[PDB]
Amino acid sequence: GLLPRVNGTPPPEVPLADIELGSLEFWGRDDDFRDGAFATLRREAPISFWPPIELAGLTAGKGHWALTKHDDIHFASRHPEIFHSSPNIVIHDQTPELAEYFGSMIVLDDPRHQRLRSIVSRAFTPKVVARIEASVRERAHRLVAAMIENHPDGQADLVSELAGPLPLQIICDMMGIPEEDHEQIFHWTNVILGFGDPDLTTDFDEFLQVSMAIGGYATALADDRRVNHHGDLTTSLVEAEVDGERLSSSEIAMFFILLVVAGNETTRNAISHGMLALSRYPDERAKWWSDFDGLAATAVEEIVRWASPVVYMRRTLSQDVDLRGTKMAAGDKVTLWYCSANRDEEKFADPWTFDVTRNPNPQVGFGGGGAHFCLGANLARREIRVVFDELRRQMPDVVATEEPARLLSQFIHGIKRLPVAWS
Ligand code: HEM
Ligand SMILES: CC(=O)OC/C=C(\C)CC/C=C(\C)CCC=C(C)C
Ligand SMILES: [N+]
Repeated sequence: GLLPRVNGTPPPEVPLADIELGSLEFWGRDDDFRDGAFATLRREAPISFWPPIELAGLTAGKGHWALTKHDDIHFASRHPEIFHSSPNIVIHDQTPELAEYFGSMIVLDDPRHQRLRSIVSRAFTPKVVARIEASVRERAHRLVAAMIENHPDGQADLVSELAGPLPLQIICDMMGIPEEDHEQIFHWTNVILGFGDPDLTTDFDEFLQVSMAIGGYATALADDRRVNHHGDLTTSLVEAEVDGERLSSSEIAMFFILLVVAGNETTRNAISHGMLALSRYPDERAKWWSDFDGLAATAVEEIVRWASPVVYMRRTLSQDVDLRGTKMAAGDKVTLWYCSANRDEEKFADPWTFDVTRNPNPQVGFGGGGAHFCLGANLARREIRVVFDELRRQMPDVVATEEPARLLSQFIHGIKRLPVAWS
């Protein structure tokens, strides 16, 4: 990066009185402050109740109980009957009438959840998976090679040229989406991901129109595969069946919309954060680059722990709960701070060390476990592995050259711009 930081440096002590999770100012602070704040919560107030971020002039919603300890987050995850994912998994849903439209299975509880997830899982047939794995390698290889051909100067923004496009190109390939439609899908996806960001001034009207357009695209794509079988995920989604239940084109479209967010910005930020850490801790980059295949599993897992691309997921209590002697009421919101669990001193030795050999690594960046456990976790690990493999092969000395431009977000640990250079 630019800022010298010794591997293993703990975050500053942040006094409890200085932590305001309900403050947009809090989420704009650097990671050192945020990590130190969650370190304080874990030690002094591991379960605590916060108001949601108020966007002045817009409805804010009711507050939430922050779970900051790995054990609590794991417990909440493994009890979806108490900690519901319906109505939604963000602190405050700005379009609650569209919660299932954008959320597909992630906003569902059982039995609806298990039915949808089972049928979707069935669609990942060996032939479809093999195509996905080939796509991961091909797209990573192509995007890194193109970075080189597009930048004779040896510098680029990792996010725009690689971390951003790779996950979405992979989702497009698995849905069987023609190369010519990539620009449209990219534009729609970026408007959706960009909505609400201070700098991307997209209005709600454009956001809705884009949201319906990409849904209509996906329904049309699904409908085409009902007549024209192909070896893509879309066809296997239309053909998959569990206990006689099949997916409508509308349900497939909502799952696609989930993927272009949940399968996309997450992996993007894992990659960018992994690049930043491998840049800040060059001994870890040397270790991995010296034994790439042998260390890939622990290196990737450590990148996910380190990045925690999903900062939190929200649950809603169906029943009163008591735990760490803290009474939480039925109907209360609960938030699972993976960013905090992934630094929990009770679970990880040397939590502040980015260690590509880390083992064990019970990181919950894909969630605490249980029913909603990241459907694409293995795909994400593969994308991470392969993209760093292609960087190792084509530009082994690539390094971040500047601190990243951070996404202002409570939900996504986002990097907007990560300058890199290579020789
Ligand atoms: C580094 C990248 C990723 C991270 C950190 C991440 C994280 C997560 C998290 C935290 C959840 C909620 C887990 C829970 O509530 O217990 C989730 C769900 C999900 N993810 Fe991922 N994810 C990533 C990549 C992907 C990819 C590549 C896919 C592509 C298939 C994907 C598909 C999904 C789906 C479909 C769900 C909802 C599963 C359900 O509700 O049952 N994810 N992800
Ligand atoms: C702004 C936007 O993204 O679309 C509207 C979505 C809303 C208002 C709810 C947001 C929740 C999701 C999109 C599920 C995403 C899951 C992961 C990233 C892991
Ligand atoms: N604030």
